[PDB]
Amino acid sequence: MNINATLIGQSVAFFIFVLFCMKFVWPPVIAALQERQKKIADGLDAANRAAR
Amino acid sequence: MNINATLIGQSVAFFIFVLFCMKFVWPPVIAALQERQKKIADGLDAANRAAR
Amino acid sequence: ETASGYIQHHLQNLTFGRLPNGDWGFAHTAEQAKEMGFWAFHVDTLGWSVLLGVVFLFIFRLAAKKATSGQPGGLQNFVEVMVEFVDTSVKDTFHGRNPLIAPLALTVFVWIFLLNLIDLVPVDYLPMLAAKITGDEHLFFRAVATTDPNATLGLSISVFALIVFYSIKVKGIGGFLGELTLHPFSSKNIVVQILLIPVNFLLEFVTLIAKPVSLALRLFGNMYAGELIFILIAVMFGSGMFLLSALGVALNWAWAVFHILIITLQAFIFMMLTIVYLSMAHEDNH
Amino acid sequence: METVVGLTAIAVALLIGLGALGTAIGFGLLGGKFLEGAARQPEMVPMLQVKMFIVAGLLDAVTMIGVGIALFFTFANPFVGQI
Amino acid sequence: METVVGLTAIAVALLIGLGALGTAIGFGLLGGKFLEGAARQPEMVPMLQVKMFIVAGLLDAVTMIGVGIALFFTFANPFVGQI
Amino acid sequence: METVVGLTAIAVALLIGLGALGTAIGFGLLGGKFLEGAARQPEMVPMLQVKMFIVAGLLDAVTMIGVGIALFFTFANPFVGQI
Amino acid sequence: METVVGLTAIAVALLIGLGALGTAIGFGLLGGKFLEGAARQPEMVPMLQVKMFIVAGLLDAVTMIGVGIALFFTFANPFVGQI
Amino acid sequence: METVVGLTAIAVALLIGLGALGTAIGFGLLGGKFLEGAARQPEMVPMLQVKMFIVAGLLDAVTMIGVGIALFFTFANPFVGQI
Amino acid sequence: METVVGLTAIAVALLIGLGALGTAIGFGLLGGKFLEGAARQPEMVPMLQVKMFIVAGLLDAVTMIGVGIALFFTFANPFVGQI
Amino acid sequence: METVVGLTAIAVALLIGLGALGTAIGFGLLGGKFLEGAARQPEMVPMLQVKMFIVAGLLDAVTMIGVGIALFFTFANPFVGQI
Amino acid sequence: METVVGLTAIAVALLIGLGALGTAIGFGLLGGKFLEGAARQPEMVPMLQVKMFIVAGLLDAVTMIGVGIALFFTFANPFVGQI
Amino acid sequence: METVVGLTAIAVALLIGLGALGTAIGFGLLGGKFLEGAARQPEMVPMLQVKMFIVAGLLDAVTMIGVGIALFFTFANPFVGQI
Amino acid sequence: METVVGLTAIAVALLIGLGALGTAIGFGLLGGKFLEGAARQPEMVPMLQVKMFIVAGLLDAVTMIGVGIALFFTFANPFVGQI
Amino acid sequence: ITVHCDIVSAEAEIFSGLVEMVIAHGALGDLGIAPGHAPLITDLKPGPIRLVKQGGEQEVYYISGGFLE
Ligand SMILES: [Zn+2]
Repeated sequence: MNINATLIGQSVAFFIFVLFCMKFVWPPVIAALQERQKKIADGLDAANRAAR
Repeated sequence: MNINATLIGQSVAFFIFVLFCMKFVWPPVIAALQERQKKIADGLDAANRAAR
Repeated sequence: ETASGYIQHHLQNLTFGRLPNGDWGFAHTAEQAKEMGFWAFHVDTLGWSVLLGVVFLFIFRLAAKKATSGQPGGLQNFVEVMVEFVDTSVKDTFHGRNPLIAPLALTVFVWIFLLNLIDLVPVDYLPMLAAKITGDEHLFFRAVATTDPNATLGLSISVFALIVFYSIKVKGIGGFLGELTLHPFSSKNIVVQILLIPVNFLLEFVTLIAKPVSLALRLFGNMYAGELIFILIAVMFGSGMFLLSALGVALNWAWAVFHILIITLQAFIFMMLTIVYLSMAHEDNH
Repeated sequence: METVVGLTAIAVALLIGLGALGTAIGFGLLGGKFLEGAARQPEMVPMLQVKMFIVAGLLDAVTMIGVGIALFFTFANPFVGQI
Repeated sequence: METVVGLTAIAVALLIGLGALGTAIGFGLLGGKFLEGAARQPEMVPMLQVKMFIVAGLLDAVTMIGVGIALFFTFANPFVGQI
Repeated sequence: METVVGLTAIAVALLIGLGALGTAIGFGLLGGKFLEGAARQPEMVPMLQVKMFIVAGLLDAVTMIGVGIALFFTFANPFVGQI
Repeated sequence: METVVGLTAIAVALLIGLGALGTAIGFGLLGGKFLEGAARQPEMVPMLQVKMFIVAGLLDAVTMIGVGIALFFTFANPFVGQI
Repeated sequence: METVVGLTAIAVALLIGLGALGTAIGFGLLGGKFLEGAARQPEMVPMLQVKMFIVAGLLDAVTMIGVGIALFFTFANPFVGQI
Repeated sequence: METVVGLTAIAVALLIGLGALGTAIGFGLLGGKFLEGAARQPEMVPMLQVKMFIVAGLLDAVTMIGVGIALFFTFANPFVGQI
Repeated sequence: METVVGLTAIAVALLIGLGALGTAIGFGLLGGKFLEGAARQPEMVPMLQVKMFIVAGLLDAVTMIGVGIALFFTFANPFVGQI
Repeated sequence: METVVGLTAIAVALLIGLGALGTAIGFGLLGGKFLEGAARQPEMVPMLQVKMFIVAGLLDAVTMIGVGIALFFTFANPFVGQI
Repeated sequence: METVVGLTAIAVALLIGLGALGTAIGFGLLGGKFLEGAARQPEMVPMLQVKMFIVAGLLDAVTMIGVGIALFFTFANPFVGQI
Repeated sequence: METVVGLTAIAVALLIGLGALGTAIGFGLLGGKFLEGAARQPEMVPMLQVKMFIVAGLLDAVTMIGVGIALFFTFANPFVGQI
Repeated sequence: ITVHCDIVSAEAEIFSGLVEMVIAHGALGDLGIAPGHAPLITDLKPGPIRLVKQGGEQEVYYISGGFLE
C-alpha cells in the first residue's frame, strides 16, 4: 500500500547493516590500530632497556 | 520543447561544478591522506631502527 | 508540459500495493496511491537505501578482509581514518564498555552521507534513465532517499528503540520509571515529591518522544528544501530564454557548492546526537 | 468550511513559526555561553556538554508540543468536525 | 459557528506559539548563566542545578496554564456552547 | 452574536499568551542573575532566595491579573450581556 | 452594537497583555541587577532594596493607567453610548 | 458611526499599550544601571538619583503625549465629527 | 467615508505608539550608559550631560516627525478629500 | 477609491512608525557607546563625535527613504491613479 | 475556495519568514561568541568550531520542520482536499 | 481592482518599514562596537573603519533587495496584470 | 482571483521583509564581536575574517530560500493555478 | 582639579606630585584619568605614560608594564 510500512522496511535494513558492521568491518580494522600502537611502544621500551 | 532545454542547462552546470570540485575542492584531501601514510611509515622505520 | 506538472511529477514516489483487486501492482497516479491504506512500501526509497548500505559495507569490507597491522594501502588508509575519527568522537562523550555505540555511529555517518550525496547529480538524469530502461513516460522515481520522511523516521525510530532498550538494560525497569517520574524536580520530603510526579512525567515524556521526531525532521527539512530549490532552478531553463538560462547555471553552481557543506553537516549532526542520546541513557545525569 | 480550513493554515503557521523563532534565539543564547565556558575551562568541555543537553530538553518542550498539535491540525482536524 | 470555530483555532496557536517563544528564550537566558557558573565553579554544579530547577518552575508556570487552556479549547469548546 | 463570542476567544489568548511570553523572559533574566550571585557567594544563597521571591511577586503581578480576567471572559462572559 | 462590543474585548486584552509583557521583562532586568548588587555587597541590601522600590514605582506607572482603563471598558463601556 | 467608534477603542489600546510596554522595558534598563553604580560606589547615590530623574523625563515624554491623545479619543472624539 | 476615517484613527495610534515604544527603549539604553559613565568619571559629568543631549536630538528626530504627522491627520485630514 | 485611500493611511503609519522605532533604538545603542568611550578617555571626545556622525548616516539612510516615500503617498498618490 | 488558497500563501510566508528571522538572530549571537573565544585563545579554534557546528544542529532544527511543511503547502495542499 | 492595489500599498510599506527597522538596529550594534574599539585603540581606527564597511555591505544586502522590489511594486505593479 | 493575487503580494513582503530584519540584526551582532576582536588582537584579523564568513553562510541560509520563493511568487504563481 | 599621582617601581620612585590628567595604556585599551575617577585596578602595557600637571606641563615617562591602582 501507500506510506507508513516503509518505517519498518528502513528500520530492518538499518539494524542489519549495524550488526554486520559490528562483526565484519569494525573489529578487523581497530585491531591494526592496537597493533601499531604496540609496535611503536615496543621500540621506545627496547631503546631505554638497551641503553640501561 | 522546454523539457530538452532542462537537460542541457543541468548538464553544463554540473560540468562546471565537477570541474571546480575535482580541480580545487578534492586535491587537499589527497594531500591529507598521503601525509598520514608518510607519518605512519616513518614511525615504523624508527621502530625498526630501535630493534637494530 | 507546464512548470506545475514538471514540479508535481518530481514530488511523487514509486509506490507498490493493494490496488482495488490484488496485493501485487504499482500505482500509476498520485491519487491511486492515496486510496491505498497503512500497510505500505516505496520501491524507489528502499531500492537506493539498501543498495548504498551494501556498497558502503562492501567497500569497507574490502579494506578489512586484508587489514595489514603494518604499512597501510591507499584504500585501508581512508577506512582507518574514518574508524579512528568515529572512535575519538565516541570516547569524548561515552565512558562505558558498550560494544554497539561505535559501529552504530560509523554506520550512521557513512550511510547517511551516501544517501544525501546522490542529490548532487542532476535531478532529471536518474528519473529519465529509469523511464527509458522501463519503456514508460509517466514513471514516478525519486532517487534521494532522505527526502522521504519515512526513511528519516525509520532511522530515528530504531535509534529510539536502542535508547529505551539501554535505559532499561542498565538502570532496570525501576530505574527507567524512576528517571521518568522522580527527576528533575526531586523534593526533599515525601508529601511534596508525590505532587511533582505528574509534572516530572510530562516533561520527561515530551523530551523522550521528541528526540526521535527532531532527528527525523531536521534531516528531512534540510534535504527536501535542498532538492526543491534544484527543481525550481531547473524550471529557469524551461523558459527557453538566454539571460535566464545563464542566471540559472550560476545559481545551480552556487547551490551545489553550498549544499555539499549541508550534506556533510547533516550526517555529522545525526551521528553526534545519536552518540549523546545513547550516552545519557547509561548514567543518571541529574 | 472554507474559512475554518483556511484559518487552520494560519493557525499551523503560527504554532511552528513562533516556536521556530524562539528555539533559534534560545539555542543562540544557550550556545554562546557553552562556547565561552569551553574556552575558560578547556578540561570541563565534556561536563559542560552533558549539562547543556539537559537544558536543551527544557528549552524545546513547549515548542515540540506545538509541532505536534500543528501536524495534528494539518492531517486531521478537530474544528471541521464541529461544522 | 464557522467564525467562532475558526477564530478558536487561531486562539490556540497564540496560546501555544507565544508560550513556546517565551519559554525557549527564557531557558536560553537561564541555562546560559547556569553554564557560565558551572565553568567557574565545577564544585558547585550539583547545588546550582537544584537552584536552576527551582527557577524553571517559575519560568513555565503561566506557559503551562496557557497550553492547558489551549488543549481545553480543542477537545471541548466553551465558546460554541454560548452562541 | 457569533462575532462577540469569536473575538472573546482571541482576547483570552492574548491576555494569557502575552502574559506567558513576558513572565518566561522575565524569570530567564532574573533567575540567570540569581545563579551568577549564588556561584560567587554560596554562603548568601538563603538571603538571595528570599530577595528573588520579593522581585518574583512584582514580576508576575499584572500577569496574574490578566490570567484572572481571561478565566472570567471564558466562564460567564461579561460582553455577551451588554449586546 | 455587536462590532463595538467585540472590538472592545480585544482593546481590553491589548491594554492588559501589552502591560503584562512589558512589566514582566522590565522587572526581570531591574531585579536581575538588584540580586547582582546584593551578591557583590551583602551589607548594602537594605539600601539597594529601597532604591529598587523607587524605580519599581516608575516602571509600573503607565501600566497601572492601562489596567485602570481596561477594567473601566469591561464594566462601564464608554464606547457603546457613542453610536 | 459603528466602525469608526469600534476602531477608536483599538486606537486607544495601541496608544496606551505600546506606551506601557516601552516605558516598563526602558525603566528596567535605566534602573538596573542605577543599582549597579549604587552598589559599587554607595557615596555617589545622591548624584546618580538626580541624574536618573533627568533621563526619566526624556524617557516618558512621548509616552505621556500618547496617553494624553488616548484620553482625548476616549472622553471626546475627533473622528466621529468627520462622519 | 466611515472606513477611511476609522483607519486614520489606527494610523494615528500606530504612528504615535510605535514612536513612544522606540523612544522609551532608546532612552533606557542611552541613559543607562550615561549613569555608568557619570559614576566612573564624576569630573566629566558636565561634558557627558551635554553630549547626551546631542544624541537625544538624533534619537527623537523621526519620533517628532511621526507625532507631527499624527496630529496633522487628527485635526485636518488629507485622506477624507481622496488624495 | 475608499479601500485604496484607507489602506494608504495604514501604509504611511507603518513607514514612519517602523522607521521611528528602529532609529530610536539604533541611536540608544550607538549613543550609549559614545558616552562609554567619552568616559574611558576624555581627550578622545573630538574624534569619537566625528566617527559617530559617519555611523549616523548609515543608520538613518533607509529611514529617510521611508519618510520620503510616506510623504510622497500622503500629498501625491500613485495607487489612486492605478485604480 | 480562494480564501483557502490565499491564506495558504500567507501561512507559507509566516512559516518561512519567522524561520529566516530566528536563524539569522540566533546564529549571529552564537557566531559572535565563537569569534570572541577564537580571539581569547586561537589554539582552541578547531575544537570550538566542532562544538559550534553541534549547536548549529539544535538551533536550526524546528526552523527546518517549518521550511519543509511550507514547501509542501506551495506544491501539494492538504487544506484544499478538506474543502 | 481596489483590493489588489490597496494591499500593494501595504506590501510596499512592509518591505521598506521592516528594512528600515532592522538596518537601524543593526548599524547601532555594529557602530556601537566601532566607537568602543576606537576609544580603546585610537591608532587602529583607520583599520577598524575599513573592516566595518565590509560588514556594512553584508548588513544592507537583503534590505537593498527589499527597497528595489518596493519601488517596482509602486511604479510597475506586477499583480494588476494578473487579473 | 483578486484575493489570491492581493494576499500573495503581502506574502512576498513578509518573506523578504522578515528576512531583511533578521539579517541586519544578526550581522550587527556578529560584526560587532569581529571589530571587538580585531582591536583586542589586531594580528588575528585575517583568521577571524575567514571564521566570520563561515558563520555568515549559516545566518543567510533560510533567508535566501525565502528571498527566492518570494521572487517565484512575483514572476510565477503556484496559487493562481489552484483557482 | 588635581590628585596625588605616585609612579613607583620595586627599586625607587619615578614621579610624585599633583596632576590634572593621567593617560595610560591599559591591557584592554587606553585610559584617560582625571580627578574624582572611580576606584580601578588595571594591568599596564609596556609604553609611555603621559601626565598633565596644573597647567600645560606634560611628563612622558616610559614604563615596561605594571599595575595602575
Ligand atoms: Zn538522573
